[PDB]
Amino acid sequence: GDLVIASSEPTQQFRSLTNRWMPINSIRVTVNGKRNDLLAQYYIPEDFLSTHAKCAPNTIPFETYVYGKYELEMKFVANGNKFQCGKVIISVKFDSYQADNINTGFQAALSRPHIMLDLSTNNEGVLKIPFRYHRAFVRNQTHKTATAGVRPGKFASIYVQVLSPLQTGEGGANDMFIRPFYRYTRAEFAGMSYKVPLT
Amino acid sequence: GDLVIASSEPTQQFRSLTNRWMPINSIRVTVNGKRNDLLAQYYIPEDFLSTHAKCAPNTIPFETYVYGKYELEMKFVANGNKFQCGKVIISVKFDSYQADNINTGFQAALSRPHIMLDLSTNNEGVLKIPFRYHRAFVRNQTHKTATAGVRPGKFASIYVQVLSPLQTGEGGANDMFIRPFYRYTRAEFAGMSYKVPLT
Amino acid sequence: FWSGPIELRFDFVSNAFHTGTVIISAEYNRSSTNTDECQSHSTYTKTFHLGEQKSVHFTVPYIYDTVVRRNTASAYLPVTDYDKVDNVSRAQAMGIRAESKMRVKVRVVNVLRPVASTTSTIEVLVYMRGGKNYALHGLKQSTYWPSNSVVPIDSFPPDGYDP
Amino acid sequence: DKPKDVSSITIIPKPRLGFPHGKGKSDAVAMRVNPVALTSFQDVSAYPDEPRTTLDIARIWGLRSTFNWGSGDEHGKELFNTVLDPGLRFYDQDYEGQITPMEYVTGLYNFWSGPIELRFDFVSNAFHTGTVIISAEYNRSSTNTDECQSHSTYTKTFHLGEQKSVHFTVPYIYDTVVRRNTASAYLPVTDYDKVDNVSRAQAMGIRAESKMRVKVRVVNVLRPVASTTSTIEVLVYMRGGKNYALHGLKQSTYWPSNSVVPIDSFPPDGYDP
Amino acid sequence: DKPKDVSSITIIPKPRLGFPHGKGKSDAVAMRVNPVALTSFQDVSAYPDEPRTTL
Amino acid sequence: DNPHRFLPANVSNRWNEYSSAYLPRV
Amino acid sequence: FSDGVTAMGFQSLDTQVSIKDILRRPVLLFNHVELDPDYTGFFIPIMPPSRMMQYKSGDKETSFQRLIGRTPQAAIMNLFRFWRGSLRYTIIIHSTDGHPIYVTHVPHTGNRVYGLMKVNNLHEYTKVPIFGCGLTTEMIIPSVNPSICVEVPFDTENNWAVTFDEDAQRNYSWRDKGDTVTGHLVVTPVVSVYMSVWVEAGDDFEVSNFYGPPSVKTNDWNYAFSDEH
Amino acid sequence: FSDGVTAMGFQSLDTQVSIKDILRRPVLLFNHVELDPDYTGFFIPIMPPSRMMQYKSGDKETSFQRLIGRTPQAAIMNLFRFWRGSLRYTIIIHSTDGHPIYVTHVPHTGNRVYG
Repeated sequence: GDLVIASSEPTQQFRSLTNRWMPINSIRVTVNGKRNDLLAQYYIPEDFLSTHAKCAPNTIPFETYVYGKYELEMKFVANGNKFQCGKVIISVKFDSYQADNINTGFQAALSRPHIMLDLSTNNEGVLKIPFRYHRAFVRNQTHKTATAGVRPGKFASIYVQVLSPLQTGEGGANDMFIRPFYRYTRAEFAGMSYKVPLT
Repeated sequence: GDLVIASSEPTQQFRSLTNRWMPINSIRVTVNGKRNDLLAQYYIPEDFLSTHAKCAPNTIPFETYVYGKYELEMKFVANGNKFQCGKVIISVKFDSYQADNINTGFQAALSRPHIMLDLSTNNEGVLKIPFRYHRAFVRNQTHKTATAGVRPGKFASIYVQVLSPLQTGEGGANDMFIRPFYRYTRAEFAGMSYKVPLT
Repeated sequence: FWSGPIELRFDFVSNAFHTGTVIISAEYNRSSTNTDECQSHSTYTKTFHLGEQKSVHFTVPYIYDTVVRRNTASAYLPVTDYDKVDNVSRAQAMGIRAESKMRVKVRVVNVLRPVASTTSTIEVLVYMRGGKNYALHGLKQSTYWPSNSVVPIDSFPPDGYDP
Repeated sequence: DKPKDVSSITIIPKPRLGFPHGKGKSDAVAMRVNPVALTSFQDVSAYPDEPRTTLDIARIWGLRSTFNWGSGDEHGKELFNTVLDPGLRFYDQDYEGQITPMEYVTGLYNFWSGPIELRFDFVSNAFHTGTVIISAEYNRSSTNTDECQSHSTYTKTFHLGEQKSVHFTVPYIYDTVVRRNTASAYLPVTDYDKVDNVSRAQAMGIRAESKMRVKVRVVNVLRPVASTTSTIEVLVYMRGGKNYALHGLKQSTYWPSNSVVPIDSFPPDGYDP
Repeated sequence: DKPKDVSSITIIPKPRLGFPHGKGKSDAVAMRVNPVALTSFQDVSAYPDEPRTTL
Repeated sequence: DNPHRFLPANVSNRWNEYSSAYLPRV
Repeated sequence: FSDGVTAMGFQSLDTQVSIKDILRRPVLLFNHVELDPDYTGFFIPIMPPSRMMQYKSGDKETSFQRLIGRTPQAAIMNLFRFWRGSLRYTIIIHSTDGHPIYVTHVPHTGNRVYGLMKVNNLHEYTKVPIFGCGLTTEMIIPSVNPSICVEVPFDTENNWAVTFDEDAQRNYSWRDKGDTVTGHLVVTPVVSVYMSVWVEAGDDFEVSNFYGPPSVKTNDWNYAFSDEH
Repeated sequence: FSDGVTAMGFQSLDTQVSIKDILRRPVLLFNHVELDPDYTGFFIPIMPPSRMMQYKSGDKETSFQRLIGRTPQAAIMNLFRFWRGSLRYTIIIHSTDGHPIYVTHVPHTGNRVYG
């Protein structure tokens, strides 16, 4: 509805570049973790631009375009031995700008759409993350000539937290890892312009 | 024919990024030019990558892919006053690697597919430049870890030459300019990989 | 000459109590730095989760500038008796070794976290065969040649066979 | 059973088959497994714009010559004057340049015939104006002072104005049905040897020169505006007609001299540094 | 497959064919591109008053 | 040596061909 | 003016205007050249004649025929850079003897050589012959028929082969250096004996990538009388 | 991933993938060998080339060709041990003279000789 009106020009999709999976840097899950402590948190799509996956082919169209809508999926993979046990919850929070301090609890994680990873069975989790922002579009990149009134590259936050701490047996592995993946299911881009380095 | 066999994976098009026009740096056409002297020459698509139009949105997909087929169009615009007269010919030469010294004459320019620009009428010229190379694909980018056996980014050469020198009247303009444009009509890309800076 | 995809089957010599995630990368036109996994993630990959199934099938595709690739080894080598080779001898080769910079790499996604009861260090079998659309052309001298238990013949039985 | 073979025939042994003949039958031996296997053109084939014949190469427009025309050039003055021979550009001196495709490929055949088209493009604006004529003279040349002799021959008058081009067909009228090439069919002298009448006496052929001439004269003088140039330039394009013909393959008249180097064995011959 | 050619015949080699004979068959080799191409007499031909025989 | 092995540095590139930037080779 | 009537087929029905029919007429490559049994054998690069094989006034004297550049076939191949398909060679031995001469095909390897040459600089090739390695071969017997007509195939990885380069002796990238040929032909003798080699196009042959006429030179006027004494 | 389209028959219709068609291409056994009329004659063992006829670096020098082991045909015969059927030999004399050379078959007797 808001797509066609707000953009005079039609938006473009890059299914070959976007729909493919893409890993990021791993998550260490220790036995030293307590409840409601962050393993990880991400401000999408900025933390898929600047920090993690800089030279990914998924990040090719984000140079040139200055607006877009973003529906993602995020598959997480847990790998621990059968002599451990622990619970990790991952939720999403739409338009989380100036709202990261509050509703950040595991309770809010349960309330918001989430996935529940067991660390013994070694299950996977799929977060269908649609676009819910308080404008028609989100601004893609910051720029030194751009205005400082609008904070770009943040329409949602990911929150990876201990739901229940990891326990191990006698002489067991003291930690196990989780690898996050992501991909774009609906990526529409408006406002073509000259390319820039990503942050 | 050679597309589907040589590439196990299917090739991708980026019509929004590719089919748009794109200018480059101008051409000064003086009265000091003699016959068969080069105004300009280009090794496509390398001189649309490295030198001219670096930060164009047309040059977005060329970071990530390592093979492709390229059918172009090149519109040239002449602008001189009605009290001048001159002839400029522009031809194309397919797979011109180690063949730039020979068949470089205005005669060869007439023989090869070309456009004929008058500098008084201020006409435009359209070079439909298909893909004719001695392999299935041309390699897109050089790399410091890549092999030094294959010379990439050169499947054709553009040649802008004086056909007949520019003449002007009494106290007339001593020179006039020509602005080259280009666009991609069929751009298929194989071999997805991590992105790099363009040369 | 050869062309077409080449299949790899990775069998894992483990029990059902080994678990951990690995990835399969196929890189063309360029190699990645060993420190940078993210460069390899951009290329043609297939992630496998180690668990109950201790095998994975994989198809290495075929994408190059040419329709068919030629063999790197020489089509004729008359040097038989391991003669000491110099740049003069290399200058008069029958062909040039057109090497390939294509690379197959397997990385750790998530580290092998076994139980203490079983082994920590397992072994992986990497099987390989041509694809169902594999192709060959242009008969030439053999690259490989048997060296294990080779003896020349002699006339039976004049040549000292009768004791 | 083992019966005798009573059948027989007389035979004439020959070393090769279709060795002179460009087409017909061949005695070829395939260096393949399957002897009937040929090179495929199912996927990669010829492009449709490409020429199939050498006449289609002779139907490409090539710049024969250029000449200047000024406001000082009075009426009757021969602007252009040449011998229109597709064989040679000159009979009297060395040539070294970028020859037209039709003269290039005509240099291969011993015989030629048919009309030869000229397209005169004028490098001017719409504010240059003046009248010129196109003359085609056979069996005789005209005096340069006498325009009236040239007016009697096969002419075409052009009025310079908005259209800055004119098409023209040079006809073909001679005593013979086909004309032969002026240049020699075999020249074994390669290293620019000093030539005398003794060497000229043992030529493979005789240069049967033509006295046909193409001339362009001023009818009415170029009277331009002061605002534009006084001296313009004319492109004289040339190609064979649609009924152009060639016959009798012989040694090439022209041969490349620009950036020619002999080959050497790669890479024994000092290629490895 | 590569089967053998069992067919054969006895032959008598001769140097030339129709060398004494004014007509019949010829062993001629054309110095042309097309071997079946002959000299045309479509436009220019013999005159009707001319003799065909020596009689 | 053979002078034809390499094009001189003034008019060449890293690939040992004529520079597209260099016009006066003709 | 009137376009008139054509003269095609007036004299005879021998039309020679076709491009391929010009290319199918053979050209002499090597005229009365020696074969040395000390070496591996004579090497021939599988390529049509062009400005590559063009002789120059006062260069290094090669074993090639000088007027190859001035042949019609090379003149046509100086208009097109691309070519694909089989080629046909006609080899003639200058002998009557029983000692056979083996002709062995080599497919596209990368190198580009010609003439009599040693392989890998050895000092013996009789015990280890190139013709008995595995490659496709056909033998000549001078006592039966001292000529032959072999048809080398197009066995390479390229959609088209490079006819010519702007410089023959330029040490550029080696992988693209080898695209001038599609391999080699090998001639292996028994004793030191002379031969001659001819080249012509196969039935399956094609040219493309038209450039047009390069810069030329002539001086044929100087070596003939006019018809006015 | 996609299996893609095959390249068989793209270049030309000369397929050489068959086993027998490799084996039907001839191999040189003896290169320029002498015949002595003092003896009975030259003996050839009726067998295809294999690792039996393979030359080694620094062994006794036989009359055989050295690169027989490195031929494709011997390489295929190093995969199979069993074989049955007729074989074809091509013999070439280094002479022009009228004195004929008789080639006589011997069936399976038991012995195994050459030269």
